Amino acid sequence: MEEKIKELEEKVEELVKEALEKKDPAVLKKALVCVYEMKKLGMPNEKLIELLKKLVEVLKKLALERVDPAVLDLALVCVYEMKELGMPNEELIKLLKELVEVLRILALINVDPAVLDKALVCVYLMKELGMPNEELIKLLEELVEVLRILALIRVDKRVLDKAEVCIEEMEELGMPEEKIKELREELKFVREILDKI
Amino acid sequence: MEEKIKELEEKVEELVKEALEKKDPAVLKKALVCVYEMKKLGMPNEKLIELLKKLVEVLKKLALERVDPAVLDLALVCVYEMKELGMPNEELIKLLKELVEVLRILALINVDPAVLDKALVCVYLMKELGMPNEELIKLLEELVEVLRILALIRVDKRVLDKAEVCIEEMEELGMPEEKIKELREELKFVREILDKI
Amino acid sequence: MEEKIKELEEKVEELVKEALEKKDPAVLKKALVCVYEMKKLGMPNEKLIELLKKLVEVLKKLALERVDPAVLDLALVCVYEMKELGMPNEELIKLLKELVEVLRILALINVDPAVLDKALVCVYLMKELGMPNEELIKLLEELVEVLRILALIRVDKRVLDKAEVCIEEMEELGMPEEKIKELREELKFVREILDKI
Amino acid sequence: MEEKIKELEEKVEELVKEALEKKDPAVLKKALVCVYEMKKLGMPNEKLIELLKKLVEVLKKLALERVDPAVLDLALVCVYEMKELGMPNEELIKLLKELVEVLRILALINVDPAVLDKALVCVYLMKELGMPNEELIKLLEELVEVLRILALIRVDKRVLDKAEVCIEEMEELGMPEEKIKELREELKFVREILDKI
Amino acid sequence: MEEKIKELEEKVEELVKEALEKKDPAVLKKALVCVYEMKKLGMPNEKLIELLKKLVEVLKKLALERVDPAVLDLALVCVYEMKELGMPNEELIKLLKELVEVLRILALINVDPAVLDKALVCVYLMKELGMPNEELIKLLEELVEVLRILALIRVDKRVLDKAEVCIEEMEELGMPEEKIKELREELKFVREILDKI
Amino acid sequence: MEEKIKELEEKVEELVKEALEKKDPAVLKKALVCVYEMKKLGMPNEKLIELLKKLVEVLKKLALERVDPAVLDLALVCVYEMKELGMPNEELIKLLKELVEVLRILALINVDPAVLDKALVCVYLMKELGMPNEELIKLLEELVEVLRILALIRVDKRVLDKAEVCIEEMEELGMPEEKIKELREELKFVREILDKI
Repeated sequence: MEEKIKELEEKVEELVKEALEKKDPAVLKKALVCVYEMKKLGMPNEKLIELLKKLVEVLKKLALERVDPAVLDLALVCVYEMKELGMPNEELIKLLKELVEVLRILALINVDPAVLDKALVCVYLMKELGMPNEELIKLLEELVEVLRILALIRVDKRVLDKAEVCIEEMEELGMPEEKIKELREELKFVREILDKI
Repeated sequence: MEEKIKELEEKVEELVKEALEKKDPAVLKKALVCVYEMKKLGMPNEKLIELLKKLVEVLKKLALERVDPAVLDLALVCVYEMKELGMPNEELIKLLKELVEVLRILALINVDPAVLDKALVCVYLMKELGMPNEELIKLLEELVEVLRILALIRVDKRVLDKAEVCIEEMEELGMPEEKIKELREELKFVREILDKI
Repeated sequence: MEEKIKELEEKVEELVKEALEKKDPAVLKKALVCVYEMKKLGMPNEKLIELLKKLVEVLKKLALERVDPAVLDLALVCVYEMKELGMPNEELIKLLKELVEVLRILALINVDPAVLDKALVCVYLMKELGMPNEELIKLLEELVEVLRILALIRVDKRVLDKAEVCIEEMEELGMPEEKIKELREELKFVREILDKI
Repeated sequence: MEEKIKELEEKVEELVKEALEKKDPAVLKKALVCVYEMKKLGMPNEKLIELLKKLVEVLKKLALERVDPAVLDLALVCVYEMKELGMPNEELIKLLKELVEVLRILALINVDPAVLDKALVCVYLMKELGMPNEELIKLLEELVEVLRILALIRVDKRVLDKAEVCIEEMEELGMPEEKIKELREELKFVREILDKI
Repeated sequence: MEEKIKELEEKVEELVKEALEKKDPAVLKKALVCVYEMKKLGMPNEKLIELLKKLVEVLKKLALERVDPAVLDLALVCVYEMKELGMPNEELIKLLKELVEVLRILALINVDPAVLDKALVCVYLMKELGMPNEELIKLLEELVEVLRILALIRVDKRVLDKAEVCIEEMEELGMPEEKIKELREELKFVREILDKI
Repeated sequence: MEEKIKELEEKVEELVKEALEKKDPAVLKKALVCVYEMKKLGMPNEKLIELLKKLVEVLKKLALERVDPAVLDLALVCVYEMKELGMPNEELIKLLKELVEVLRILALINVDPAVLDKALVCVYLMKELGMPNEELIKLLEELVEVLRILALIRVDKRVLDKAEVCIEEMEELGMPEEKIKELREELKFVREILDKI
């Protein structure tokens, strides 16, 4: 067995090197096939976690350097693979904070609200795993920001309701109602412009 | 007769050797046409079964080494051809276990729930052919898992209802009610997340 | 006159030789135009029937060596041309029995139920022309087989209703009710699986 | 003036020779643009009629030698241009018989019922201009045949209703009622088949 | 500043000479951008009207020498630009007569009614700018002609109602009622044929 | 830190230099990624505002020299980046006047009503930032003009309703009614033309 495992690590290594030059996730799909083969053979769970890291920490670069959200969907399923292998909860929370930030930047520059839905499900996953409350308030305020901006750049009334649901999450978590009211006013102001269109 | 049969075997052989380098099921389609011609020519039923194994096995490799679902549809047909030629029930249950265990990995890595329906069809086929109750529950737990994951990776409420249906098949198959309620609570949690959207 | 007739036979045979190498029906479409021109010139009706055979018996080979079913639509039209020219009803039934077989192999290998409707139309045309009942039972049984298999590969409830209609044709031919009940049981079993989906 | 007129005739000639080698109506669209300039320059109306004839009698060759219907739409336009220029009624009736007599063979070989509507329009145009009554009935019987054949090759009930309306034109034009009942029986037979589908 | 002004005239010249040989309007879009820059630089209004004439009198020639309608949309815009800069009403009416004629020819040679709406808009614009009722009637009779022809060639009931509205404009402009009755009879004859569809 | 900041400034400016020659926004998207990296590295706010200016003042020239509107969407995002980053309100009003003054040309030369919505939201942003009444009213008259022109160049009722809403913004913001009544009469004339269609 261990010969194949080393050869599959070599495939993952060769494919990382090639993928960074080709800028395409298909090269890393082959690498995940090899990761799942190593898992099927049986391998140290920590080595499988670090192999998964050695892909997540390359998928970000690929997703940025060729602006594309779909590359991150493959990354997200590998986060649940590290969950199932027993990566520590603090490390999951670290990784998820980090991936939320590449969604946040990519959703802005590509001008697309649908990509933010990944961020919302990741924020609820960190609510499940127990990230500190002020840090949820931060990512919800931030994602309310990118929803607000995209609702102005592209005309669609629905985008503001998602932000209002995220305001109710900050209300449910507890925050000074002065901030809540400020945010509400901004969203209803943007609605009063989209009402015209 | 026998010369055409041998020349059709030689065609299957060379088409297989081409297909693995070419990476396309279009090559294997002509090989399967030639398998049907050898059926019409009355080649021995066991030889057809073995040639069909020596296409199912190549379809698995092709489907993995360039990821899409469609290649497997030929394998699903060829399983019923082996049923009809009289391959033993134990060998059908073997290949159906094995092929479900390629649907599962490809559904994850390509991020698509639609392929999972074929796995459910194959589960009910192994129910028809008499797989043991625990082993049916095992694939139903697994496919409930890949449904749960794709219901988180993309927003669509319907995916969880198919999972709920499959939990009720494990209930029909006598799974412990404590495990049923654990699984249910997870799916209702994912529905409460999708209710936001 | 006869110079144009020979030149059209030359066009037909040289385009046949070309088409087999190029693998496309568009080469034969020009030959079929040249066949209609030979009809317009009053070429003997038997010579025209034989020229139509010399296309039908090449259309099937093209339609196997590449898998697309649209090539057969010319064959179907040319069967009615031989009907109009007065080819014997027994020989129509022979050509139709032959053509119905290529429809089966493309339905299966292309994994597509929509082509089978053409087989149902041809079964009813042999009902019109007077095939012996037990041979309709064969084709009807076998076609409900391909319908049953594609209802498992491709998930759509409607396919089984065509199969029920074709069981009612076997019941209209008076086939023993033991077979009807077996076929029905297998179909409501497949419906009960598709009811899940 | 006459220099431009002759250079436009030369353009028509050069474009006709080019079109027949290139096999594309866009070369002839250019020639018709030039004919419309020659028409605005007020050259002899009979020369314009013969120039339009020398495009109609090349559009048909193009439309056969590669099969698509849209080439004929130019021809049908130029028929009304020749009507307006005052071409004798028997030439219109002759050319329109000829175009009906290309719509048939192209509608058959492309297996497309939708083109036949242009034929029915040209039938009613020859009803306006007058034709010997049995010749309308011949073209209506023929088009009722291509409608019947395409109602078998394409599964769609609607095609038989157009044919029924056309039978009622043969009824209005007074072919004997036994022949009408033969046509009707054949069409309700095809409807009883398409009722299954 | 005058250096940029003459350089923008030279850019118009260069891009015109390129466009007219290359045959694509995208080259003239840049020349118009340079015209709008010269307007912003306060180039004299009559020079700008002549520069605009020196593009309209090339858009038409491009739009004939390869046949598509969209090239004329620029010209329709630039006419209102010339209106704003103070082109004489007689120059507008002349030029709009000229452009309406290229819509009329292009609507025949390419089998499409949708372009004729732009001609109807220009008719109402010359109604606003004060063309005589008799000349409006001339264009309305012509556009009723091309509507009638396309209604027959490429069957759709709806096209004919626009022509009825345009007959009511000739009635409003004042036309001898026997002519209105002739046109109505021809148009209802065309509807009675479009009932056979 | 400062080495990465200088390298990111160099990576911006060298992509900008080639973006102008290549003529595509995908080059500048990578430069804007590197701008967000320089904010992440804490480069001083006034240098980041300068870089955002340097980028916007190249986005416009690209969006003119190739005529498509989507390039401006980045510019709108970077304007809100400068808002948040703390560029003074009067020079936001300057940049927003300047950017509206490319939409107003690009909407005409590549005929499209839909882009004007991006201008209307920027007008209401300059309302929020407090540009003077008569300067908004000028842009609203101008955009009511481009809405008027496109409502004539292509048929759609809705374009006039946006313009009516915008005229009522001028009534709210304060302008005498003779302008309102003139504008209304013109828009009602365009509705009366579109009522024909």
